Amino acid sequence: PHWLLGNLVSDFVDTFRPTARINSICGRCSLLPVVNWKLDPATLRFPLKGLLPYDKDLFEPQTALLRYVLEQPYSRDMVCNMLGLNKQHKQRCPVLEDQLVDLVVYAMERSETEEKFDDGGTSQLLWQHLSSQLIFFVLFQFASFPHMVLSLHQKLAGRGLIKGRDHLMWVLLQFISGSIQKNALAD
Amino acid sequence: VADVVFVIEGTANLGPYFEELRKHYLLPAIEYFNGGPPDFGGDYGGTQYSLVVFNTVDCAPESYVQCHAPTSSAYEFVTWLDGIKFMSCSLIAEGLSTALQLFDDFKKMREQQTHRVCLLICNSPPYLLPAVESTTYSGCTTESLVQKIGERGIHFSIVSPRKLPALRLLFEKAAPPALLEPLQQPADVSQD
Amino acid sequence: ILLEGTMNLTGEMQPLVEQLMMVKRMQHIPTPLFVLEIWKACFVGLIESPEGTQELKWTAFTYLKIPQVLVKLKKYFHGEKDFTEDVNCAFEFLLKLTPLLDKADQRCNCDCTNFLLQECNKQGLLSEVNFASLVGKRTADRDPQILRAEPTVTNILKTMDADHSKSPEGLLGVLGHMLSGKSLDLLLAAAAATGKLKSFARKFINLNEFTTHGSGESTKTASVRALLFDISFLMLCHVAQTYGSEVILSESSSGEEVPFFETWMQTCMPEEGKILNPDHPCFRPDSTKVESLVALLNNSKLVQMKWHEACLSISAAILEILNAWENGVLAFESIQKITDNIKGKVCSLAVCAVAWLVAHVRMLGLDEREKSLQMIRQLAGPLYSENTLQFYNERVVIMNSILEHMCADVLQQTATQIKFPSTGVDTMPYWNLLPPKRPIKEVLTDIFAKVLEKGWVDSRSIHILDTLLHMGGVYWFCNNLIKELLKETRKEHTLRAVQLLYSIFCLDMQQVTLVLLGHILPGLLTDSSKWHSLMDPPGTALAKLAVWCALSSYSSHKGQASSRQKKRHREDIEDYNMRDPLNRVLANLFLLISSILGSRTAGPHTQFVQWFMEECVGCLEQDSRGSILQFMPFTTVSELVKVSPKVVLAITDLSLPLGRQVAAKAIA
Amino acid sequence: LAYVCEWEKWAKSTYCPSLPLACAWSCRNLIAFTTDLRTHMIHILDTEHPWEVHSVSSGHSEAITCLEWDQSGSRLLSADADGQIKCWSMADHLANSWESSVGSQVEGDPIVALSWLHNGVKLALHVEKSGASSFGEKFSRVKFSPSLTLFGKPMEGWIAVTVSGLVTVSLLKPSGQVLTSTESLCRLRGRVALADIAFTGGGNIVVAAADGSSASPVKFYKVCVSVVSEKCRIDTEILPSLFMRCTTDPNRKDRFPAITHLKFLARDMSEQVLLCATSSLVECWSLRKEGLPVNNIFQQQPMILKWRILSATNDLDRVSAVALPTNTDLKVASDTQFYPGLGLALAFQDGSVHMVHRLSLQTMAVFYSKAMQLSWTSLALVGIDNHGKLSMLRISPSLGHPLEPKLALQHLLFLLEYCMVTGYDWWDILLHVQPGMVQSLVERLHEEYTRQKPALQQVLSTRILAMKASLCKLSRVCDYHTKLFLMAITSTLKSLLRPHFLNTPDKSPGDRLAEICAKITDVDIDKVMINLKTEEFVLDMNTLQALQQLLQWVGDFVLYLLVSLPNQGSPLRPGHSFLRDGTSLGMLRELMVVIRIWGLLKPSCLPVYTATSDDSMSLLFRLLTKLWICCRDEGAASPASDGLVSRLQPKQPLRLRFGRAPTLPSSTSTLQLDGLTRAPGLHLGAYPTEECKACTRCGCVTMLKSPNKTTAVTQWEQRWIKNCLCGGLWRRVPLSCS
Repeated sequence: PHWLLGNLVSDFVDTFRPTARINSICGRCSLLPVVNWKLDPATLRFPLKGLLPYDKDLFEPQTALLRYVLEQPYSRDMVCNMLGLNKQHKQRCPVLEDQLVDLVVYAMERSETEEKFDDGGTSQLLWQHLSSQLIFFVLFQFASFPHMVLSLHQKLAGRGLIKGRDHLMWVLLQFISGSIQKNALAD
Repeated sequence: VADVVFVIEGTANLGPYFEELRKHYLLPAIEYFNGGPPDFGGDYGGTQYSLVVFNTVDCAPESYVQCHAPTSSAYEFVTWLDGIKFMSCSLIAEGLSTALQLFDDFKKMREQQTHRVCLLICNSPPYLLPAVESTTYSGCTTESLVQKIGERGIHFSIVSPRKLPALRLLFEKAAPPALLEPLQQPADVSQD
Repeated sequence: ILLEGTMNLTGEMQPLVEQLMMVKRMQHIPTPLFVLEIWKACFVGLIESPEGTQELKWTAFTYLKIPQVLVKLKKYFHGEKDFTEDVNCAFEFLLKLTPLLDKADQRCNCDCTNFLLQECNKQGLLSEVNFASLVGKRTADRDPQILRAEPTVTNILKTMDADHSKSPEGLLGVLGHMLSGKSLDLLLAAAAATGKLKSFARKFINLNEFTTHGSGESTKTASVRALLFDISFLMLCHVAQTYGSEVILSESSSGEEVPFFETWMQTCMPEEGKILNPDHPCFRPDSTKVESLVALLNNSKLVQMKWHEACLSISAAILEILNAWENGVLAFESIQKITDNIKGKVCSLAVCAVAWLVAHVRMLGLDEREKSLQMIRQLAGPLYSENTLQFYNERVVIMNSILEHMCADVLQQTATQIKFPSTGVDTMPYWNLLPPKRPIKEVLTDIFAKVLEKGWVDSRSIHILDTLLHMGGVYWFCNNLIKELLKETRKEHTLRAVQLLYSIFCLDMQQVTLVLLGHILPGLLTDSSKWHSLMDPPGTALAKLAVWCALSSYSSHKGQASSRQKKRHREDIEDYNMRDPLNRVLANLFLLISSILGSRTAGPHTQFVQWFMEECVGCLEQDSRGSILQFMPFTTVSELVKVSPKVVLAITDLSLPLGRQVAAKAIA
Repeated sequence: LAYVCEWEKWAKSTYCPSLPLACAWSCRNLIAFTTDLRTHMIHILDTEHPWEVHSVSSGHSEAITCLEWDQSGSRLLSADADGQIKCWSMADHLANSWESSVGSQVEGDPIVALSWLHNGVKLALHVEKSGASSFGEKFSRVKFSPSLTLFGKPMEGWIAVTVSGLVTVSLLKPSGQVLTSTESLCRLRGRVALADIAFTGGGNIVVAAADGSSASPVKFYKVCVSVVSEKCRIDTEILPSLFMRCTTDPNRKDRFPAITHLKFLARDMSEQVLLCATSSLVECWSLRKEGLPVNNIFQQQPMILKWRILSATNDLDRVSAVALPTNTDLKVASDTQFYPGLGLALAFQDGSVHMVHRLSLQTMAVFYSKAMQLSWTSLALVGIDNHGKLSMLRISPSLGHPLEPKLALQHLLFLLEYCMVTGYDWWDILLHVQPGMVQSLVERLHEEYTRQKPALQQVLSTRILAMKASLCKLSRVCDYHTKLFLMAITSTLKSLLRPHFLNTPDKSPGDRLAEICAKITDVDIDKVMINLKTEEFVLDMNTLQALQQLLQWVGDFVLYLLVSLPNQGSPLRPGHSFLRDGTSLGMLRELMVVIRIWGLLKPSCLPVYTATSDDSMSLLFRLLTKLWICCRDEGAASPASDGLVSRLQPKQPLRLRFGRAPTLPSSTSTLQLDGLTRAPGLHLGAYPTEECKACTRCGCVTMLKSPNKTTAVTQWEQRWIKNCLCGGLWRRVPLSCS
């Protein structure tokens, strides 16, 4: 706030911090075993406490929440009760899309951690359907497709997406096969 | 197929004339050598081509050449068409030696031979009368011509403007078939 | 306390009490909460960071810090709650948080009995009249809830090693020192209690020097003497590799003598020390240089226990590495000769090996032939299958291996993965631990973002920051730290972060604070960008840190951290009591204070110096000392009237006649 | 003595303790002035009229270092590397307008400039002596390949290693601005505080130094830059380490050096110097291959890089920048020639600069009364030594200390020819002997232009004309200077007008035909036009481009040439001009006949500009040819032509431009300037009373508008975007119309 006023407003919000803290719960690690409300944001910010709570642990979006949500099938209901409602007219590609790109970016490590010991166990045998349903979530979200290109930019950082070329090609093929005819060619 | 090479020199002489030169001669370089008006994947198979640009040695403090077109994916060349630089003789031989060494490197490592052809473009009647005091080449423009045509079977060509330079007479040393007799008033030929 | 314990557990007789008094009186000073904080400190460590001998150092530091706070309570204050009932409610508050002792038991496995034992030991001079009852009542909660706990054995061996022998007589018990060295290195823990560290090291070095005595006559007698001297030399080398700074300090603290400390001090250190390898060690002992190697290859006689050229054996190793790789006279026959040369009681062998590792890392390094050669060659793997007169081919061998591992560690790190010849239990806990493929722009997240919520110093981060400072520069250090600090916008977090920032500055506090002030504060009040930056309420505690570090700097606190001793070499006029650096530093501070008070422009820096003057409420202070030499600031005090009892206090600079006059002026 | 600069509303910021400063430029426009007076912006100014100072705000803090790569506009912009290489070329070279070359340096201080373009040039002067070498045996050229010589294409960038970190610098930008960052923390561990050496024999860059005399490891990391595309996989080959000799010296071990720099040739030179307070020990080391003397020490790969010492020197000194930045060869037995090479300079922060010849360190001049470097091989320096709020001054630049006029002029001509062949700006005039010998100099120039050319002068004439002009500038013969300037402008005008022959295909070319047009009839150009040809000369219906710009210009020039003839007894031995060439007059005749053809085609011809065209250029051309037969070749000047030209018609205007440059004769005589506040006292016309447009200032006379309001005259604009003849000094003089 304005540099004219002294430390009075700072001490004010300080001495009222315990009031909001009385309404705090915890660090909000994760609460989402749903297979179908609480823990449901609107745009990167779920809470409602009108006072001034503590640092970004309550301000920053619960990215871990989205990461844990997208790791399971039938996750459509989560984002649906969150933001999915007439997506063809409302879901104009919010920022959360890039989030799953990070998930796809994590897919790189799925092929970078010794390629899961060169497909030692069922790691890839599960990641296949994981990325399958991940691309399945892409229904009205291909807008700002350069995010995937930014993913390529994100793939340039470290350049650990070498072995992931096959899997990334596979998921992009699922995507394009799902949207081959009706979609525009240049897109 | 899809093999070309550009060498622009007439900056000060064909500054404004370059637009008409492109509209009349540079269009078939893509319309014929490709499907039509050009975003495509870029590979090293040989379908790609090169483009070299050279300036006047006089209006240049220390820099000589700025050649940049290894592959260009057949579209990046279309990107930097208007991205040329401007600057009386020109001494273009030092720039023709650049294309010489470039096609030498091509034949050395990029040999999968698609007999890549090369075309020169000038507006001033240049001549590097001093053929000495250079870096890695000590030949004249006629020696370079007979080396790039006679010794190397690379198809050489020079597209002159409506005027009559001396290269139209220097063409007589083009031993390989260049097909530079008829002028490209119709769509340009792959061998000018 | 965390930083001090993690940096120098020795050579801390009583500067830490001075810094404690400083931070106490120059802050809110609740004695009960004070001892609560210090106890939470001495117990928050020892559990999370250490894994091996670092835990021994931790418990030794705790049991040295408790007499420190004891004598603090004895000498500091007397006349109001004389450290009797405050200690009672302190230990009660301690007993309140049971998970503390729960984690203590999870770590030490005997924290109940060891806790009671350390309590009754500290009660040697602490108060226990009506106090042990509450401790027992608390400890009775874990009745359900063990070969030998470390705290009790340290407390027991404390006096046993203090009055160890007190008489290094001739032909003393070699078996006694043998049993002392074969067991756990509790002597390091005893020296860490600072009770005899310097004195113990001095007597040890004296015994080591006496055990040379040139040569001997009897075969078995000279053999035993050489074995004992080599064991003692290796023990001294271990004491150096553990801390060194205090060891090398006590080696040449005072006196008038010149023994062979070069081979004992200039062997290795956390620095290069290798450019001088052609200068100092490369002597010319042409007599018996290679003849000693031939005699060692033959006899694996060794009766000549003149281990003075033993450090000079780098000269023989010259021709060794020559005929081995340079001249190529032998491939492994020379290796066999060197192996026979490093047979039992091979003490300086590790020294020459580290010296030649330094010579090779100073060499091309791209060859790496001699590097891996000396690595696999000087390895203590072979447990002396032959009749090597070592007698401790297991304990002494493992200690020699861990010594060679400790030194030249980062040197071998320069090459690829070394053969790893140590094969111990736990390696060095502290290390570089820096992401190579990552810039230094990391303290914001890996350090500052954590401590933003982490109300401690996180000893891992302690060593990380310590290594980061001497690897960079204090200027950009403080500049980056302050720049990242000016985004809190939460006064509680601001105060937390600024207190931690003052904390980290230790071991370099004087020069760090001086450069910080003299570089930021002029810029912090002269540029519009810095104006808008310091325009935040977080900026209030910046001057709080300023006055807090200024007094500690003006105090006669040496703080000679050997980790930063070699780095403290500058030259600056500071663009100007006496002609002292901190003196004219504070003088320039006063000048900038007056200038920021300049009229015709009321910027946020005006409020900044206003908060600074508000924070000048302190005791035994030096802010605007007002000395009779050239101290002008007092006049600027009149301008502060434009901004009261605080004026009456600040004007009270030195109770001078002119001081009284300006005090009266301000009084109206 | 002179060269008085100052500052208007700045100071030393007494509240601020200090700040290290720097400035360096290889080509012209030397000044950078990394200094925070009263952090702050960056400065730019040329050696000519330095008072016209320019500056531009930076995009960082504390402004650690900055350095250029080529003669073109490029700076470094350290402190996290924001504002890297970006040419300006917009209106002039006095406005940064930095492009997006921002290297991804997070919390770093990049201090290094690399990605070199070509092979250097040597100085085989004494082995040549300019006898008959024809500039070949004098300026040798080593044949090797610089780094990243990928694609024979020297890509440009700044792949380096910063000062704060020890990892890498990236974002080399050949036409694409590719970041291509990497990670190599100089063998996975280290700290540094020194600057970088440019390059070794092969393609490598090696530098490391951390603490000083106490801790003195000098590590080195051989590197290979260009391996893969779209990425950098720089290597970290450990090289032998080094130190400072002072560590073993029992005199004092408290040195702690802070410079440890060395020249660009990492062959045998290592110039680590001590930086005590309290001491100054300079040291030249060895970099050659050697072998260890490991033999005879017992019964009984030798090549080991043991970088030993070569020489040392113990004195007192504080700071310095460079010793001799261009470079001569070896086996130099030319002690008789005292060229400015193989030297060194030290600076006293509280004092002056001492220059001493290296490898002997015997004695030299003292130069009595935040480091300063040299301009070029010539003895030229700048006074950025800041004892507070101090500007820059000048000192004795005399490279040749003994008195030897013949040898002095020999060295002068050698350095001038080296500058010309390098295509650099020439500023050795500050070392000139008394201006009377200047003639002899330009005399030798003509020999160098003709005798030992041998045929290169065909392309060097344009540059050497302005060269010798600016040479005779600082000399009583300024009329010769402006005459040479007019010769230059007319020559380039003719050379740009000639290629306009867009003729139909004929038996010969228009160039050689217009050249042979000189061998034509005596008079009546209206007959010469039908003698040669009149049809194939039209090229555009919108030919109305030279009338308002060039036709009046050439007409005024030729008319002044006419009226100059009766001015034989002028206050000058050659008066205003010579008119003794004829060849230039032949070009003028070609111009007048072609514009006659133009008037026949386009009625927007060149009038007589006053009245009474009864056209009138006929008698003009007649008298020009009359003096032509007196000025073709091997002929003297005539008396009838005198009477014919003496009288004047009602068609004779005046007030010609005479494109020239303002003077700067401040050798040791006089300079009326300060740090700022220039006190006031064109080719395509556009020279009104007071400028009301962009009016892009230039080197000598142009000051032409930036847009020029052109429609098809773009040939001139596209021709003068780069430097001009005596027109590399493209200034941004404001439109302070009055």
